Amino acid sequence: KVLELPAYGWALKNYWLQYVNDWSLRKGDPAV
Amino acid sequence: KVLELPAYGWALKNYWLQYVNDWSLRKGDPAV
Amino acid sequence: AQMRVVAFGDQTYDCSEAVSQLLRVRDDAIVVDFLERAPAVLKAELARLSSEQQEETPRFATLAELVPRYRAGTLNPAVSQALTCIAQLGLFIRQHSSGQEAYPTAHDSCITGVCTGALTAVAVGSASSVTALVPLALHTVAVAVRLGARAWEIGSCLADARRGANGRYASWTSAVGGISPQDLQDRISAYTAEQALASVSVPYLSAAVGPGQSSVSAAPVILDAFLSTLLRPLTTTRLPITAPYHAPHLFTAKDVQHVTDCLPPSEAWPTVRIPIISFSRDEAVSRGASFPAAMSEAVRDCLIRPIALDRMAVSIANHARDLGKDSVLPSPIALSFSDKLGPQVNSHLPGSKSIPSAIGAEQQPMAKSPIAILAASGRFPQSSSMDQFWDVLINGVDTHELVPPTRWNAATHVSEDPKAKNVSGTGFGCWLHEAGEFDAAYFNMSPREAPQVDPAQRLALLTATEALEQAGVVPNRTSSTQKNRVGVWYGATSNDWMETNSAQNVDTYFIPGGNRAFIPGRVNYFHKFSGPSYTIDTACSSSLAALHMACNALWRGEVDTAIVGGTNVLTNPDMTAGLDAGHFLSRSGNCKTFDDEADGYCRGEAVVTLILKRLPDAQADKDPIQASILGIATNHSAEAASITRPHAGAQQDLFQQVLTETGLTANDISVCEMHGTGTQAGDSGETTSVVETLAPLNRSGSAVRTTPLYIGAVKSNVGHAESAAGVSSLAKILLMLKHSKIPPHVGIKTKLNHRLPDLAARNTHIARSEVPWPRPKNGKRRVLLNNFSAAGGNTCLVLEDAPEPEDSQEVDPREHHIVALSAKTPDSMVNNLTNMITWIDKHSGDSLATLPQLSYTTTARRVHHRHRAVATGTDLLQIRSSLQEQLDRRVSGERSIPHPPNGPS
Amino acid sequence: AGVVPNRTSSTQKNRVGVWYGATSNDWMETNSAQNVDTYFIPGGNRAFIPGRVNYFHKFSGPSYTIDTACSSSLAALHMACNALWRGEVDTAIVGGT
Amino acid sequence: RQHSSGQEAYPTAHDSCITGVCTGALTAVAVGSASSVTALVPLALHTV
Amino acid sequence: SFSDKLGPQVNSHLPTSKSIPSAIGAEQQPMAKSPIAIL
Amino acid sequence: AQMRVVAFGDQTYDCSEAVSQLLRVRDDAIVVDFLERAPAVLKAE
Amino acid sequence: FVLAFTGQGSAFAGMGVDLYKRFASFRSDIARYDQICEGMSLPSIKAMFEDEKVFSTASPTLQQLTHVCFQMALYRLWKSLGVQAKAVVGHSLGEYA
Repeated sequence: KVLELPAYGWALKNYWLQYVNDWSLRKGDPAV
Repeated sequence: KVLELPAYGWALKNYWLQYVNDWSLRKGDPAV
Repeated sequence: AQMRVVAFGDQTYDCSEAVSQLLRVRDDAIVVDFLERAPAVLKAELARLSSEQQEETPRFATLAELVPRYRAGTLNPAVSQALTCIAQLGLFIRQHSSGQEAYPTAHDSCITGVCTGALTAVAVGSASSVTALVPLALHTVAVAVRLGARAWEIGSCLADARRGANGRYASWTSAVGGISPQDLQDRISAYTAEQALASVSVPYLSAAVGPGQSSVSAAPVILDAFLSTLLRPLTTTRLPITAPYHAPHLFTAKDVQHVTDCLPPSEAWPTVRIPIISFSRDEAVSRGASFPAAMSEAVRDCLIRPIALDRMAVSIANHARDLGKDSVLPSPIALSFSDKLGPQVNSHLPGSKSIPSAIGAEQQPMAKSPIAILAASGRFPQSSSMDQFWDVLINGVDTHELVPPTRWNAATHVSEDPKAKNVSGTGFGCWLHEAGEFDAAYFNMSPREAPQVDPAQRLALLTATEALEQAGVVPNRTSSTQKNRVGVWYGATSNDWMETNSAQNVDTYFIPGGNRAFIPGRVNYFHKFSGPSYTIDTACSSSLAALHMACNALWRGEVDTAIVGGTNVLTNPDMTAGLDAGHFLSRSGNCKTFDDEADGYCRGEAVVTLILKRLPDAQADKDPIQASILGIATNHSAEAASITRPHAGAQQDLFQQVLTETGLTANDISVCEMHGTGTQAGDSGETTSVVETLAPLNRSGSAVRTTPLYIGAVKSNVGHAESAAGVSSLAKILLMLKHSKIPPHVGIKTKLNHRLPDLAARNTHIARSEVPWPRPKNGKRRVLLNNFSAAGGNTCLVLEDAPEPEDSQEVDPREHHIVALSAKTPDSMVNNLTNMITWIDKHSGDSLATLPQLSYTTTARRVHHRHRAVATGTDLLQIRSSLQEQLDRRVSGERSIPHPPNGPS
Repeated sequence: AGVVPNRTSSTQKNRVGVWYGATSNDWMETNSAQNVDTYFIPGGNRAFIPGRVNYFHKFSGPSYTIDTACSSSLAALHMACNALWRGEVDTAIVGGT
Repeated sequence: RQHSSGQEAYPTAHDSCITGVCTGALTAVAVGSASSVTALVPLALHTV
Repeated sequence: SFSDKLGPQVNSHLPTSKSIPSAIGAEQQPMAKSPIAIL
Repeated sequence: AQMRVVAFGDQTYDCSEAVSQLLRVRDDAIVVDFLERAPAVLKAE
Repeated sequence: FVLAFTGQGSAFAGMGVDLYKRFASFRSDIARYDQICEGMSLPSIKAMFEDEKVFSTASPTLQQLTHVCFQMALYRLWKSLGVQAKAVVGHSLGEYA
């Protein structure tokens, strides 16, 4: 009988590429 | 018998939003 | 020395239910074949009718769509005739293959039929086995549709349809009682003389039933006038015959010849081997004629000859005596008033359980078999697991909040009145704050590669692996879990990571880490599943759309195990801004489902993965089963005024489609998990479709429901997960079944929406506080789940409680057991030890069978990595003491080391 | 193909489904994203590729987009053939963009 | 196939007999114990 | 195996067909496993 | 007055082609059913 | 559409033969009307549409029934082609059709 056991104890670290400089608000504008 | 006839004569016009100012090369960079 | 008589009936018998039963059949292969090809045959002849009849013929893909119109009385004579003929042949076939009934023989049985039954009788009498009967039976279907079509043509030419018919087909025949046939015939002649009726429009005696009973037919307008002259004590019972039959003044030999012209000429036509009791002819008993000649005579019984039903009883008895038989055993098939046959025929006369199938054969075909949900793991707002997700629902928590800085800066991206470009009016959402957490070592990713991978792909790997272990799936352990039998389906509408985050510095892993096809691909690659791998994009219905694709694969047999999931990770501010520019989003808060002041839906994040299997396979592997999927369907809202807005017409047709496919009714469903995106138009539209399907109202105004119906939307708690909404909704149900509760609904902030119908009158409820949802004793809870998209598509499924587990099992005589723990990292090893100890402290003294099952699970139903730990004992307490002792050594500084690579010698 | 909706049984509106293969949605990332307007989502989202076909020709059968990267169109052709084989539709529209 | 698709009447004790060698002896038992193709299937599956 | 010689061997101790066209719609094989036509 | 004998063989007969033919059968409903359930029975034993 | 039903004055021999030959529905109607007439002890009109010759010696009763059968079959033909009448007008014998 398969019992409900705790999930694997993942060794977690934060892997993230932060969105910066609010460049999405300037799409299409020139370098100014 | 279904014959192969010319396709519908579409009344075509160009609808385009041009990519400008090469802003994609600056993703993540500040305005400057 | 008994002789069975096989008697088929006419249109007077309501075959609606019998048709419904045959469509439910799935254990008899020759029946399902007959039921797939009969509509093809039916539809083929319907295309040869006149334009007038084609316009009054409904469109249908299967016979199921004809049943309701048959019951309503709006089905023309051509189809209702073929349908009765199909039901008779279908019932006979099932009785003689699935029912393992021996086929009739000329020595010990005869066949008889009245009107339409005469057609089927020819087919049965002309075959010696069920296999031979089908090809003739299909020819008989074509003859039946042509028969009703020809009588229909004469009727329309004779009399026009009346004005208040409303599509219903009027009655051409009526039963008369209290007068002898030859006396009623005289009154007819008299009535004819006084009205100066034309010879064709005259009423006529269509059948003689008994010494005082008979049946008279005529055009409806004329029949009504004549019946008005038959005063009490005479009786008048109107029959459901919608065309003239048994009329020598209307039909001729050319009409018969036309009906049977669909029978190609040949020399191999079988003859009538079994005597047919043709009691309405000169010769009561007939045999030997070829199938076409025998069929023409049968058609003649319908159009030319009157029914001598008063001779049916004695005609059968005389044949029985002719073969020295003492009694007869009636075997009626869709015969009106059939019970009276037995005594009536015998009055003229003096007067083991099925064997178990070989293992593997008892199971029904893979097509339309319950698909079992084995396990589900996911990440939801403020929830790192399914268990924490239930905390959100049962405590009525609203998880919406302003966009956190980890995604984008609301100060620059959000404005009360947005005028600058790419600025939105809302910044709300239900977010996964731990969406970046991942175990790159476990999945063989470098620290430089993991950041480039869409968190959707990462969380898909975590949830998928958790669900697999939760389901006790070990590749290649069993037949159903062979690597080449496992497929993966995911729903994903967006790829924000690749548009906003990694695009800031395109690197080497940009495509594989951002492309959606790699969402299931990485799962296939990591666990080495060589089955199919798909991503579905139907916008806000993607995950349930993928669940549909996965179920089809299982039903078709392309896979034995299916991994189904959905992902929604929001990192691109343009998507929210665009959604707000289109007015999809609520600028005040979360989805306010059913609230009078609902102003849109609130974007939500979620990742869920489930494991599916055809129920028999799930039980073969002793897998866990949380619920079973009975059906699932998809259509498109083509009839909407705008492309975006969904429309209720298409949604209801879907709800009823799945109820019919599953063989259920409104009362069988007790809960509906609606789409419910918190829109005044959407919530009122969907609510009307649900109640009209699951809580219809009587014509008097009362409730058809005997038990209450509860409706709710998960989006009021965790928002609209878009491509992951369907599975999020499904996850909620799995928890509701587990905990046997209906969680409160938090979407109603102020007042209930006024567009909704009177729910209380229909016995429908929106639970304001939690409600017990107990499983009935020896019963199941069944659910309807909806999930729609702004692109127009609609998807919904029917869910069901899991089966009752095996009662027996067995006692494990082994005194000592072994428990195995494994991990890929020293830190993960410490974690699993700790987590296993806390688990044993929770389930320490529940039962003695826990330890053998714990061993079985951790060993046979688990993969074993390089770092390993073991404990052995006779009870759970010993296992803990051992694992605790091992844990202490790990905490004291002795690190976990992987076992040598080659293994032991 | 000489298809007129509702002319024949196989061309009934409720018997026609649509499948398309698409791996990318560049327009809403580079072109329309330069000035997000009211039609941004419907015009950029892939689900609307087959959806517009369903809506314009009034086909109420299923509507799907498949993303298997460089095999999307044949994957979509595969799903459509399964629908036809199981009787879910009588006519199927399959494409790739 | 020979007795459903092939339109061949099922054997009967009056005009036919069954024989088999080694593996065929198993199949012969099933056929000889059934009177129609539909009845043969469940027996045939036990024989497998 | 070697079945052809059986006939003569057994008789040594001892001293026309056609199929009917199917009803329209039935001759075709089931829709499953049926050729999908590109129009 | 003829008696047909139904003779089944043994392993010496190469049934490979015959199996391949039966797997290509679509026109017989009772055959395809047997070939779907036979592997299930086989796999079970 | 307004449909104008003519009187018997303008009938001619062999009228409708091409219709009778090529349109199966037209032929069915005539064949049905013919059987109805014999059912009511009325002359047979089917010959008028096949032979042409008979028009010479045809009786008033046969010439009058043929006219009406012709119009009912001709009207049903146009209705089947999509012509739905806003009103009808008949001249003398044409009123019956």
